[PDB]
Amino acid sequence: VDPTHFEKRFLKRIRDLGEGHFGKVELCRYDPEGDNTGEQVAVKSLKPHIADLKKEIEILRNLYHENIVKYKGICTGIKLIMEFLPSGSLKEYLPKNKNKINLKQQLKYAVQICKGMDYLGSRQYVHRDLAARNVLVESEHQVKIGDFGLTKAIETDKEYYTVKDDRDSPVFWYAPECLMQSKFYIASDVWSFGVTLHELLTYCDSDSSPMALFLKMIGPTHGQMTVTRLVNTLKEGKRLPCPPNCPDEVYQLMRKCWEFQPSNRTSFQNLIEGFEALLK
Ligand SMILES: COc1cc2[nH]ncc2cc1-c1[nH]ncc1NC(=O)c1cnn2cccnc12
Repeated sequence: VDPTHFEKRFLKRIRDLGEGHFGKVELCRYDPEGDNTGEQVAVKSLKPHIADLKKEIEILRNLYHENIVKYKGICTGIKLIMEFLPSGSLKEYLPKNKNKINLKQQLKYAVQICKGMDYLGSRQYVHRDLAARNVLVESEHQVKIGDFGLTKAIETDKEYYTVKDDRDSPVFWYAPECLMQSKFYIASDVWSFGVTLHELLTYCDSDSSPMALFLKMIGPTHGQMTVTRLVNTLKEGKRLPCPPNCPDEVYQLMRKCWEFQPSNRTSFQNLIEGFEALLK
């Protein structure tokens, strides 16, 4: 018996956790005894991309970090089995838990996301989808990167992966090089982290989301010209505003994520040092 091979007949669906465009995550109980005593697991499957899910499974199987969701196995068509984190995504958790989470805890979550991302970068991978909706809450003290659906390998001595299909792109979290040439560097993930940090600091408020704020900056009636207008505004040096009640020193670290050139752009190691200095 392979402990990473889950039989479909014992995988009992409890409820949906969330869904994207092509995939969904469900809470299941892996119950081989048939008495509802088995382990609860999160199960990722595609909506009725198969090649892309198989590649994602192999990436997650080889990632081992305290701030990266734990791979548990597969159910072979294929389903990805992972550990279940009851508090859900940061996007759902933060609006309901503002009383429990203060600035100090937000900065500790920030460090933890940087550590998981720095580990991913060390394994030569680029995430391409770093947003609060992809960060999971293990407890009020810990977060983990919880999805690798768009993750791609960066070639040795190369700075980037060349994206062919831009159709599932979160453009309001994307660096200018991603928008203009679909060039994905580890530096492009640092840009997206800065956007995720803005979300975390606003408690993932929908009205102050990166999409809502950029649309107010560029105008919301540009239709197919929207990304072009977003590129123009970023070239002008305009950036997302400072979250209410966010100290200028934290906003300054955020601004360093948004240096136009993917060179004036810092590393995750550099950001960790910044946040730790603010925590002491
Ligand atoms: C990262 O969250 C998601 C990832 C996705 N991919 N496709 C759909 C999709 C949906 C979610 C999602 N949207 N709202 C909550 C969640 N996820 C969880 O509650 C969850 C708990 N443990 N767990 C383990 C692995 C992945 N997800 C989880």
